[PDB]
Amino acid sequence: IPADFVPDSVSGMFRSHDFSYLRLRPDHASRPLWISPSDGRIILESFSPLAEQAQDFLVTIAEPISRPSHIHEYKITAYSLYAAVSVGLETDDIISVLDRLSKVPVAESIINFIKGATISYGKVKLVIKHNRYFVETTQADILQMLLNDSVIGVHSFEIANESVEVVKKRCQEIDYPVLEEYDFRNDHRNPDLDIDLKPSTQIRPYQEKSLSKMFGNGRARSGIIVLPCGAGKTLVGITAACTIKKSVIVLCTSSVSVMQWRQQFLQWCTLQPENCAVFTSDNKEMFQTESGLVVSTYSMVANTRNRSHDSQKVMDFLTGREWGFIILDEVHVVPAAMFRRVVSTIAAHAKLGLTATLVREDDKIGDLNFLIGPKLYEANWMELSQKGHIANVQCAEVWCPMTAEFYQEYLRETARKRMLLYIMNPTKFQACQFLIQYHERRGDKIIVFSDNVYALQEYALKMGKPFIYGSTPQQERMNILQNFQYNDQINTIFLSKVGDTSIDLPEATCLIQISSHYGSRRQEAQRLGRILRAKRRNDEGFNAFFYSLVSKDTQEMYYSTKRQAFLVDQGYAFKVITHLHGMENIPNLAYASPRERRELLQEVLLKN
Amino acid sequence: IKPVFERFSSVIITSGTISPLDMYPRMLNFKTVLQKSYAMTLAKKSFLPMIITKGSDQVAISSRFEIRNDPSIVRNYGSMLVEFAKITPDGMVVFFPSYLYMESIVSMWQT
Amino acid sequence: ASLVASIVEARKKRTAKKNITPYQRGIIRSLILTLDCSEAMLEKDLRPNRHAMIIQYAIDFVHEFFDQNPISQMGIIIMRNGLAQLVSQVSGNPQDHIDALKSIRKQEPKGNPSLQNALEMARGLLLPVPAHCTREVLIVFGSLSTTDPGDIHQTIDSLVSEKIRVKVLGLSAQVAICKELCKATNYGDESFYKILLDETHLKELFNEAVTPLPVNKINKGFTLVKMGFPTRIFEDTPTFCSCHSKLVYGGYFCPNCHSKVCSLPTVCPCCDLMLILSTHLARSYHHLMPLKTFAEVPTTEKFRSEDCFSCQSRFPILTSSRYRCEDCKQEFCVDCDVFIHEILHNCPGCESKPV
Ligand SMILES: [Mg+2]
Ligand SMILES: [Zn+2]
Ligand SMILES: [Zn+2]
Ligand SMILES: [Zn+2]
Ligand SMILES: [Zn+2]
Repeated sequence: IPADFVPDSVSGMFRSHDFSYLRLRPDHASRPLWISPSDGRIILESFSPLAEQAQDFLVTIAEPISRPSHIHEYKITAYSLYAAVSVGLETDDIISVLDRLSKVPVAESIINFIKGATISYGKVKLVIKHNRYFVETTQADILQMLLNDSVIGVHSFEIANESVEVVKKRCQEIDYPVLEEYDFRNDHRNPDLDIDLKPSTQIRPYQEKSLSKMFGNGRARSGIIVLPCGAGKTLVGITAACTIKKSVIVLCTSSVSVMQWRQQFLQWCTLQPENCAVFTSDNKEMFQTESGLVVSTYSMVANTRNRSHDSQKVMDFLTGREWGFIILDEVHVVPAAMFRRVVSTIAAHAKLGLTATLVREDDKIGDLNFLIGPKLYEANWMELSQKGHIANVQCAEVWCPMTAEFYQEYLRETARKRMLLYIMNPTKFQACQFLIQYHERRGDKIIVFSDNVYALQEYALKMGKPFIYGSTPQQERMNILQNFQYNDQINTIFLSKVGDTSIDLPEATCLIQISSHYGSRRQEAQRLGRILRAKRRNDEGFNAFFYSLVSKDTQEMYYSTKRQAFLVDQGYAFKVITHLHGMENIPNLAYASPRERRELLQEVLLKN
Repeated sequence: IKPVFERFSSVIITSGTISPLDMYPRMLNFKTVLQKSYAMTLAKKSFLPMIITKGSDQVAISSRFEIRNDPSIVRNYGSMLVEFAKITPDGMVVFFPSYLYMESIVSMWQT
Repeated sequence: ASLVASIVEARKKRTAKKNITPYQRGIIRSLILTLDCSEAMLEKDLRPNRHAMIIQYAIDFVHEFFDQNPISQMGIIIMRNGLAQLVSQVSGNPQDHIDALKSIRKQEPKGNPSLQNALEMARGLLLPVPAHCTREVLIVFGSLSTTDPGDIHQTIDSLVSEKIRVKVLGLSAQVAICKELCKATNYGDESFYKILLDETHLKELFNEAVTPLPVNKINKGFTLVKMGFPTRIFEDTPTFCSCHSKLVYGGYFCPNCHSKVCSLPTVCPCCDLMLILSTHLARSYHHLMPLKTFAEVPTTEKFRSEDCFSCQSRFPILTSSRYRCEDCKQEFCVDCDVFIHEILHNCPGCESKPV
């Protein structure tokens, strides 16, 4: 507080929130920045100068809390300041630029916070010498304090691979973080891989920014890069591998993703299909070349329950290979306990994380700081939406009025079956039937998401068009997928948690949700990203269409609000629709008669 | 050129697209009294050259006979051929390096 | 530093309007706007699409043309699917063509253009037109090409022989054949093949096309024309009209053959003679009596007055915004200069100053 700040009569519910004690600079017209010192928040104008220069700086040193079109709510965090000094930035420069572009005097607490969040950058480093995690620090000053720490037990010494994760967490805790910047040009101990950036690949500007933020020194800075759906993360990883030119391993959490990234990699880089050996229960071949790649999903390394000897040979081979680069695509699942064996198993130098969503239910997402590193780059979602890099969606949330026909049983149903009982409302069937009619009238490919296989198959059967879920085999689901894509008999399909994420299905510009998870925001966000990567995200007059059929009179409204609040905060609003269109103009409605409603009620009473 | 040069002295060699000037006395044993060019003293821009190093999908293109039957390069070539045809008002010309290269690529765009 | 750019832009603008001339300009006009409604105007490339904006701009064009020059008839023929379709005969009522254009609103633009067919039947529609009427056609065009049944050059020669001019407002860029049409029809002028750069420029171009055009000395048709002022009645009884054959409370009465009509400025249906009001003929007198431009006096020199002569406001003070009417020796503000030069058509300083 640069004032006396005598408490105003209107500042009572302003519990240290009345931010008028600051002496506002007369350059408030030009400068775009406020500071909120009560919570560390930052208030940013979208209509004053210096904001274009300050936007990347605020992303680097701060995190945004909310970014609508008019005012961006940012927040300086120690995580973001560590990311800033890891990119290469410092407290004094941050304070100087902040006072240069700030309308307001710089707060003492914020000054102290940025002073504290300055790391010993360059002091603590680790290298791998023949599959050997050697902790090579620049001084014995590091060795004294680290041996002073009781966990541990120029100059380089060994720390065990499982102990590497624990000591990285510990050194982050004592705020002595390690930078992992591979000198792949200087290191020739690893086999260099003759892969070249083909002229057929040219890079987007924000992707070039993402590379150069972690290629500022020419070394590969290890961390996270968060890019939206369809941004070209495969292209970013291909460019990083082609400019590293070493043995590289990339794991993604689907065999379909294995299968698609292998073809993407052999397409847009000069690595050879001989050098790429694909590992799965389809085939477990190995490449015998000095340099190349072996791809598998996380399952064929995590599992030890039912493993083949050829799988054992392959995982032995990858254990033997000292890789120079690792990318954990869809990094939201690798910090799970059966999945965080990556450091314990794979000897790889540079650790990059590419994913769409950097959020989850628990705090395992922050473990990537001592698993792979901080966020090296992020692309602004609404900026790419207006840039056409991702889509523009007219989301329409459908508040289906609850039928008492199903509510009378739903209220007296036990808790494990209340969910399946209120998913299956005949009014919801009626609304979905007219919505499918209306969007096939508009000529849009529609994909329907249900959390339950039986509800998915019942909706699919009432449509007369097939279903795909997680228990459906891969051959049947791809047959149904190609039937939907090319065959005009299959105009719409019925997808599930194999369709929510980790697939490339951007044709469906229309999406209707009949069910979802209880409170998993990431499933809903990935379902939105399924159509955010749509091909017609660039044409004029485009708005994608998202629909959520949710039953009234429940907790499902609060559930959908919880699942949607991340997208609302992103900028993907959820508009209110209760009275739908074309109600009764549709002649023939699924379970329209009350006898039909009681029929479906006792049909689902057979299970519930 | 030796009968020409040794039969006539007042011989003028000039063109519009000769560059570099010295390469022709390099390749042919003759010398000239002065070697200079002329810049375009233009009031405003009237010619707009472009170097297309990449297709619509940021995919580069080349005329190499080995990579000649590349369907992606075909797709790019037909792509900006179509686009420039749509935006071209009056008259446009195409210059491939070789007739066989034509005949192949025109027959398969005909496909 | 924006005022220097505004000043040099105003200088480069005023270099074109330095020469103001009292050319003989056509009053008995004959304006045709043909419309193409093809696949090109289906592009949404300009918001919302080219078809919608040309519809709206044509509405405005009809209104402005009938307001400024009510002494002409207006015909519209649409172009669609390789056929040119007449939708609006030449008429004195703009409302007929307004309704026809409203029909054109809901229908769908599609097909390919044929300027040969369009201009040929425009010629045929322009055939039974009296000598004093100035036959001229506005053409809008969005294609870069034209499918045609036969030659265009015979049509060009015939149009030149029959003393009809054209002006092309192309959409995308220049088309050489349209340049040829404009040049050959327009005595070698290049001031008729115009290409917009945005929708505001299109608006300005339409406003420019509203104005009457000067005529040529060699194209001499100086004659008289018979005219008749009618008389309006306000009768108690409804009475049958001659034109639409229905009961009318009021209506003008024919000065010659004493019939009655329903609208003006119109020709008689019975004695077949044109009927107007003196307001209608005086409407173009600003075109007949143009206004000289007003000069800003320089900021360095001594000033006759420091506040505006006409609107009575203080002149603002780097440069001097005192637009002087040299015909009345009074300086004015920019607002008054705009209003007198565009909306008004007299100089009140010259009204006060006795001659
Ligand atoms: Mg699925
Ligand atoms: Zn009448
Ligand atoms: Zn009469
Ligand atoms: Zn004035
Ligand atoms: Zn005057």
